[PDB]
Amino acid sequence: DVPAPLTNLQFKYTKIFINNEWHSSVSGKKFPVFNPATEEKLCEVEEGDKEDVDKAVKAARQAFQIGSPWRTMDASERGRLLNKLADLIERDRLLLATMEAMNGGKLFSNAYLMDLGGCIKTLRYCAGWADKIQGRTIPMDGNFFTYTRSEPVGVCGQIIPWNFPLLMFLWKIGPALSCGNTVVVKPAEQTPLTALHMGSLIKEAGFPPGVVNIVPGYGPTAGAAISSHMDVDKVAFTGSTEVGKLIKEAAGKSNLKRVSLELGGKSPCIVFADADLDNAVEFAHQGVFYHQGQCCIAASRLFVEESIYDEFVRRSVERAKKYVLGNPLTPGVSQGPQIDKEQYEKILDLIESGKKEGAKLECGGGPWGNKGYFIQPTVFSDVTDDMRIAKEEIFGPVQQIMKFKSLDDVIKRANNTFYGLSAGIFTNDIDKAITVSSALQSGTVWVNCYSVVSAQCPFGGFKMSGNGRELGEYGFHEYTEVKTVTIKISQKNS
Amino acid sequence: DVPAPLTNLQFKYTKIFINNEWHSSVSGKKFPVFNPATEEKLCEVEEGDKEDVDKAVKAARQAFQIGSPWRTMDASERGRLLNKLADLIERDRLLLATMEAMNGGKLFSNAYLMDLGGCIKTLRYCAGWADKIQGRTIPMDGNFFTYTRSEPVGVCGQIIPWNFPLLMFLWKIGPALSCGNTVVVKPAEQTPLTALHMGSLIKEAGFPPGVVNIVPGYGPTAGAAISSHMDVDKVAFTGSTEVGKLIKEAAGKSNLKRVSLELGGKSPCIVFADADLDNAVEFAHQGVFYHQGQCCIAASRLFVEESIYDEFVRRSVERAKKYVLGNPLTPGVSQGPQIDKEQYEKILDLIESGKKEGAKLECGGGPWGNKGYFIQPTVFSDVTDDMRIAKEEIFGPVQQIMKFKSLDDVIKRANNTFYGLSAGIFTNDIDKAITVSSALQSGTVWVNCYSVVSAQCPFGGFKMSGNGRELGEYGFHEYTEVKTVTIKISQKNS
Amino acid sequence: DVPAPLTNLQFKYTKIFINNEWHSSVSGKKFPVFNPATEEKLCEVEEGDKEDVDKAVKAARQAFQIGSPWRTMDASERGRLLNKLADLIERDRLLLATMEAMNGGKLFSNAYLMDLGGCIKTLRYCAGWADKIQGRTIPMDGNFFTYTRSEPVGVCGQIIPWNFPLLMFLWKIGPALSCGNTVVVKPAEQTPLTALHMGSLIKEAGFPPGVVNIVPGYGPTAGAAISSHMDVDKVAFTGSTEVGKLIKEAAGKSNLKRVSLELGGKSPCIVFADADLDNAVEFAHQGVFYHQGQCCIAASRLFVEESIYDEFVRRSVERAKKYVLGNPLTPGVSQGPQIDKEQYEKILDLIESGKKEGAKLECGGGPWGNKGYFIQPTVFSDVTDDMRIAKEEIFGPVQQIMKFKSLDDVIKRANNTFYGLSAGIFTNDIDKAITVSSALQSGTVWVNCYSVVSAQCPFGGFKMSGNGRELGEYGFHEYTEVKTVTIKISQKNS
Amino acid sequence: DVPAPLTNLQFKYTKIFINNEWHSSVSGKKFPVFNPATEEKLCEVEEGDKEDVDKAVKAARQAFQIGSPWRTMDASERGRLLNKLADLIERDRLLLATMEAMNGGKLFSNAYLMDLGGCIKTLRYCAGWADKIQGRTIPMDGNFFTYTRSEPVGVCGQIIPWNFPLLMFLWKIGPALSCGNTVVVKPAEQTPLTALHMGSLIKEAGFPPGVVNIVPGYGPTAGAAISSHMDVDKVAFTGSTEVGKLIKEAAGKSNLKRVSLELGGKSPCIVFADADLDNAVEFAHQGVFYHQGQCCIAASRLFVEESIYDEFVRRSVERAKKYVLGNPLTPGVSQGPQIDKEQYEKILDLIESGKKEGAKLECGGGPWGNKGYFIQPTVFSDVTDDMRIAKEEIFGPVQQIMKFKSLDDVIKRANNTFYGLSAGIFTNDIDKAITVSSALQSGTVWVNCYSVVSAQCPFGGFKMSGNGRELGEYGFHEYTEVKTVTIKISQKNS
Ligand SMILES: NC(=O)C1CC=CN([C@@H]2O[C@H](COP(=O)(O)OP(=O)(O)OC[C@H]3O[C@@H](n4cnc5c(N)ncnc54)[C@H](O)[C@@H]3O)[C@@H](O)[C@H]2O)C1
Ligand SMILES: [Mg+2]
Ligand SMILES: [Mg+2]
Ligand SMILES: [Mg+2]
Ligand SMILES: [Mg+2]
Repeated sequence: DVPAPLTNLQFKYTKIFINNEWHSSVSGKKFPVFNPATEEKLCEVEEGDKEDVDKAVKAARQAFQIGSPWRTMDASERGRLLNKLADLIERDRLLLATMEAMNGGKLFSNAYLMDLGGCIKTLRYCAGWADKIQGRTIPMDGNFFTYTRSEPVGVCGQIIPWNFPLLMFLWKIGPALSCGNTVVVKPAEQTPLTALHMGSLIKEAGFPPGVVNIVPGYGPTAGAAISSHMDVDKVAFTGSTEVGKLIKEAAGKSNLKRVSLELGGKSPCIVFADADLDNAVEFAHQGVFYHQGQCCIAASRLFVEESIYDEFVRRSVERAKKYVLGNPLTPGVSQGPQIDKEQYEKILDLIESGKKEGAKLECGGGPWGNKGYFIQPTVFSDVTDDMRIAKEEIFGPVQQIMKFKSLDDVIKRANNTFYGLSAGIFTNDIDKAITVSSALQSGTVWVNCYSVVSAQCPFGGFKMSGNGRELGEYGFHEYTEVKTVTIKISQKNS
Repeated sequence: DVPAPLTNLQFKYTKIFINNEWHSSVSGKKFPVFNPATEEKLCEVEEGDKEDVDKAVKAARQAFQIGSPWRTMDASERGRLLNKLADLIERDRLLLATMEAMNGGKLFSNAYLMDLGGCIKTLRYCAGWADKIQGRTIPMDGNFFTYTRSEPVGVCGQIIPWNFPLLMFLWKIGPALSCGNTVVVKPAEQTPLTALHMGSLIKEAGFPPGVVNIVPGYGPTAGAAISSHMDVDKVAFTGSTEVGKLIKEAAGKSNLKRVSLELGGKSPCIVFADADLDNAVEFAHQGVFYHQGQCCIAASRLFVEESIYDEFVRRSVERAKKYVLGNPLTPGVSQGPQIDKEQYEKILDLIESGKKEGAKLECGGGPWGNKGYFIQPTVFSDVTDDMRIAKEEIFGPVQQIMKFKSLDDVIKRANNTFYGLSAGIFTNDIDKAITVSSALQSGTVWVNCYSVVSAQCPFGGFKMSGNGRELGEYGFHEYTEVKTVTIKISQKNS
Repeated sequence: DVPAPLTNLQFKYTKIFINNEWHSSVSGKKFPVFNPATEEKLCEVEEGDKEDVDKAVKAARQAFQIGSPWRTMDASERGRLLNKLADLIERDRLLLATMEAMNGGKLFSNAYLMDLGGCIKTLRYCAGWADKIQGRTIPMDGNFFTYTRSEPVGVCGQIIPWNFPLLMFLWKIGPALSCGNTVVVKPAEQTPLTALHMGSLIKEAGFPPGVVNIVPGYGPTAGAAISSHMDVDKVAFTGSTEVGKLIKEAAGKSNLKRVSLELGGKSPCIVFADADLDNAVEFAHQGVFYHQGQCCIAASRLFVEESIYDEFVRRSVERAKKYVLGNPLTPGVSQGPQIDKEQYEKILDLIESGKKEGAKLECGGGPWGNKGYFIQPTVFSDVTDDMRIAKEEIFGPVQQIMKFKSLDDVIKRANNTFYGLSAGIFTNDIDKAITVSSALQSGTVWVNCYSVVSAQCPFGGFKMSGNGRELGEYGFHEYTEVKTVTIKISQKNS
Repeated sequence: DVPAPLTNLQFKYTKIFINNEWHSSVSGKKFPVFNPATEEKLCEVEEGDKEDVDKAVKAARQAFQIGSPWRTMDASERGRLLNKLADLIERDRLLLATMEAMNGGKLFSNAYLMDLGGCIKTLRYCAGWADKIQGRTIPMDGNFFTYTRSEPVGVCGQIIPWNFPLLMFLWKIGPALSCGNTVVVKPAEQTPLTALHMGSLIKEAGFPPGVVNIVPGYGPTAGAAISSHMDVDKVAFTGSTEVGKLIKEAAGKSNLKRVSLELGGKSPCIVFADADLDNAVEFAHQGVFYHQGQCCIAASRLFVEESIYDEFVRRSVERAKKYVLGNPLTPGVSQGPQIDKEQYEKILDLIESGKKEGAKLECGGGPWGNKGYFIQPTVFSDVTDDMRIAKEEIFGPVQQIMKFKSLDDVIKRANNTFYGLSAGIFTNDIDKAITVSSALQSGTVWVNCYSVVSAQCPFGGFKMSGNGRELGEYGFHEYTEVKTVTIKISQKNS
């Protein structure tokens, strides 16, 4: 069941979280946080900047010192702590989901069922890895005993976006902590509030001070202080390709910190004429429209084989007209607002470009309401590869439908992008399913489905969609630093 | 046995290698290659620059296309080809070792036994991995069949230094090819010649054209074209920390290419009073003086416990006086020249700083001879942490000896550097061996030995000594890109 | 803190557990269960035999059918269930520990702290593996896509002993269930009661009917019905070497079921003259005397280097005189009874053989009290290799101390047994620690400690001490059956 | 190209091979070895029995001692030796293929291309694993450093059949030697000769004496001495299910040696109405008729969906009539003899049972020729589940074709056997491919192909088709024994 959301939320956690204590910003500045459905201020939060980040990094470094409680505790106890944290998220699920919906413009039933469910599941999966991260014993040449230690990397700076604020917060801290790292988290300026609530739960669960620090504030201030910091070992970032470039450059200029990036996409969804059409229409539809289009994996180039194209367009348009826009806390609302004015204007501008460049506007194409950042769900057909709406990540409720005839051509077109996050293929042909998935330059390839993301699966981009993977076995190994130890012995035996 | 070296070598491979053919530079320019022991010109080599790199990257890209011979080939056949390459190195061992000694200022016996032995071993280890790089099947939530592919990354730019030219060439191409990548290699301008001879063996072994391309030339021209190229998927670099910063920055500013770096060090070697002194003196001595000090892992901060410090200094000084400097092809010579004038002047300047800053000059401390870049083997004692010779990588035959009293202090001092490549510990105490090795922020930690490097071990730096690991199981996972494929099914079963 | 135990326990779960329901035996027979400290009857339990086992195996088979709730549920949900079961064990910890102490003759504080703690920890570790058991994707020759599935093996018969009844019950069901198997458990006739209580918790936690079935009763009846059953896929057994032989033969004669055995030992503990003696005395002492000697790993051959032998004997004898025998529920009692009359007589007979064969009786050597199976802690010195007490597993509070002079000789003597479960080495010498541990033919080798067993470590025997490993990563892989699936495709790419 | 076979082979290796020397049998007895196509004696070979096995096991044990050349050798050197062995097989390919064809009744082109090709590939794959078999470092609870060693198991007895004599020899020794074991091999009495030639190549390649020992002779004499030996650590066996039962029983009764078995099959091949029929007919046909039906994986229950059954039968019968029987060295012959009289009579008897039990004889059904054990290729249709030819492994050129209507029923029928080695599915449906392959209780499941076996894949049976897997990563883990070493330390850090 989905309970009724709370209303009249009273805010409590508005400060910078360092060493399990709440701090005012060093400057004393605060910044306002808004509800994108109503444009009203929810509260004000302490504005972290470089001086706040430096305090947080000193805390994280101290907590990582050899002999500290976090370095010496059993790996199994790191697991127990993560599970305790998941129990507290379950206890606080209704508050968190309400908060996430209010601050994120996110449909409440989705926040409650999907986001919060994924948050719990992600932590449970992470908890289970803690005492199963292992090194090796290695049959090296000569009279030596050699082993490796899978150590934590150290102090990990973690910068996250506004589209799945709580889920992304846990995607970052879960694996990092499971592996024994300490962290400095920088939530999006738009969406700090669930992250700050999580500070109280981290303390309550019993994590040692300085293992998680949380610095709300802006990007080129707090975020950039993290990327350039000379005592941050690793930075992990989810957001725009443009900012990912700045982060990698900053890492280079400063201390060569390790870098992982998940960056967004222009993911192709390929529907062959032999596909189950009912299934493909719905998955491709949800695949681009989910959370008002504000998903890195959005199926924002829908390639449909010529013989089924007109029918696929007709059904896709029909499907896009079935939404009720409004406050995402209101029962019956099936589409909320975009996050803020910047994203709103970016989308409208891209919609305008589609009209100007000759795409066929099938429905929507304009704003809705007299408050909040609402945009009518929009479908364009007869989209061609050179159009802005075919090239640029829109991050709004805007679907592009394109035709193809040749298998070789559609693979080429699908791969002809600097992005590489995900892709979908719809076919009943075994050979196409395997060979087309092998040929697509995308990190995750769905076959006869879309948007299926689990904690057990590694997730991340090819090309400019990202560096590294998150979650799964592979993700974890990347919050470790490998040390080889080679001991001379009188005589080795096999 | 070590055969007599060749003399009066006739050079043959002096051109840019692309698509298994030999090309003049686009500009027509050539650059001279010298013998550092004699200062005489060995030959001229085509000067590759940006336009040559662009041809090479186009060739590597074409060779990496889906359906190409290199992509479709059995993994086991990639392994066979690598072993065939090692057989050809075996056949050409005397030529390659002679050429390496002449061009690199490297003691011929060492080039023949160690460098070329390591080249062969590295390739044999790589060849064995080719058909053992596997993905996973994953028991993800819901009715899906999910698996991963460990795909090659793609086109890999590989930039290498002058100290172990051939060995570094094969450390790069071996793992990359084992995993199915295609490569563009940029040898150091000082030492292109053994790499160019390898082009002929790569063609002879039967690698498809475009799988290995080799562009000799300079750093800020050919190297920088690779690091900034918009169609190179990954850059791997071994060299100076200064250039590694440029490489990472260039990767960020361009196409977000994956980056691995191995960058040199200021490696501490810690000798406790309970150590076997005979063993420790020799390992520490070789650990800093090997190849005229031109090793990334040089034991360039030797920390010796107070009660044994004077005796260790005395023994280390005695040991450093047993060298015959000269041409490294000449029987009886046990120390060759530094690679070139830049390095020579850098070393002399650091020696001068030691004298100025109050270190105790125990022996050497000046140049030798009237041709070639020779420096007397030099030992400083009473070295303190703030001295230039205690902080900066010297890369010359210059040993620093420092005293300590406290275990906690020597760990702190050992770790108090931006570097983290390697370290050594000498002790008879089991507890110190394990706990001190855990506490040291170094990628490889040797216990009662030093300089022990084998293809089976991962190798690389903590902190600003590097990103990523090379060789071993962990290294090979670095030349792959993980794809997750998730297929909808009617019902899953365990 | 250790709470006071319960007294006046009222028994509830006395029946055969099949399909989450409680059954009377098919014959109607019951068997008595006793307290070994008092010889009083605790209760009667339904006596399972072949006809009961057949019902249980049919239940387990049905629960394992393709499409069943247990085969289709998410692997992550198997994990959640195991953790829920651990939560219930925590809730019921005082009852279970009291029961275990009363039925097992086991010191209550140990039952509460060690056994029950290990039970919880084992389940938490198992839970975390459930959705991390993965297969492979394999770069096979030719145009094929090949993967493997790590399936459960199926119906697993699990026969367990009386010395750690609850812990062994969870060692068996934890990994089996984590991997997706169904099970038929046969607790020791001496000690069914905690296992039956666990049936109620299994039901309460929500495991589907037939996933765990529990058949109390005797060995050659219920146990042998399991080992010979034509529809049991795998049998796992912990107990005597003699019975392990019967189980493996039965598996051969019947349906070739998979077999794993942990079988007991005659584990050597080697103390070199360079060891920390205080540490070695206590670990070797606890290593043989723990739980009245009733541990598979008992350090029942203590080899002490000649120069420290007399002192080690003196201190070991002194240590063995510090026990208070009695009811293991009574505060202050530090040694409980042996499990039953058979074991009691076996021990006394072996003690008698040590006296007859010329070992030096240092202390104990006889029974104590006028009810319950109590034996004075006994130390023999001047033990030689041919003596019964040096060869045969005693499984009582009887320590054998033996001298050695030569390193080569002591390794030979240590290895000169058909057993191979565990061993200990006490030394301050790094080289001995590594090389002696490599040379000993034992499954687990402790260095400067003994009896250290964790869920993260694989555990089992060399030679006649066992087949396979339990727990750790390696243990789990053995509750799986590997299926290779190879699909023809038009063209493979790397 | 296939060269002409040799004729008039002169035999040289006819003795028992122990410690790299050739021994007469202890008894002095010899046994004759025949050509099954001509019934003529090729040569006589020393008849090994229990006393010969005992000499061989003593040699293998000595070679496995700590400090021996085989135990102390670098793992990478074991790999080099294996590759050298494969080089010698390459050199001796024509001799070995000719000898295999003559002794084994095997088509010469197949022996030269397939058997010998597979022999070489297997060894090359094995050689690559040698220095990549690794243990773990484990983050166990408490202040300990814990690691594991993946040790060899020890002395491995290896008993092999007559159908793929050389290939099975190398399937056994390759993985065992790669992992560092020593072996005692017992070739089938029908086919010792290629194995004895391998002894000469093992010595030539440079394997230390006692690492491979080879004892020709009979089963209940030499084989049973191995299975019951008190100093063989592991037995690996390929052959009849009946003998595998004896082997497992003997292991239980003696020393609890580890056991792996591959035992033959009654493998179902399921053709759905939506399959590519041309493809399915040929794969199913080869899948049962290959090597005169003498393959463990024979597709000996062909289930064809009702609507296509008559056409499939017609096409299968047409296909079975295209053979020329005769001497397998003769160009143009496409079917050779069965191995010996026992097999010949067993096949004829099963053919007779098919006729008696009402199966429809479509073609063949009787003997051919006046010398050698030839049977006409035989096809039965309208075969039902209860018939002897539907249940028992025939191991002759006899194809059974059965109809089905329901998916659920054909899975149930396919699984309704004690066997479980392999299966095939032919369909164009993605869902059926994945779900039906998940549901089939078979070790290898082929989709749209059959008989595809590669060194990179694990291979073995479910149920009474086997215990354990051979080859692939999983197989190699089967020739190791895991040791856990746990060292006390002052304080652990992550
Ligand atoms: N590929 C496959 O799986 C198959 C291959 C061959 C037949 N397969 C099946 O088995 C049947 C009989 O063939 P046989 O020839 O009798 O096999 P055996 O199993 O006897 O012979 C196999 C090996 O075991 C040795 N041996 C025999 N008796 C022994 C004993 N008591 N202790 C120890 N060892 C004994 C024997 O010397 C030979 O070395 C065939 O019709 C096939 O159905 C399947
Ligand atoms: Mg921005
Ligand atoms: Mg430079
Ligand atoms: Mg018994
Ligand atoms: Mg037989």
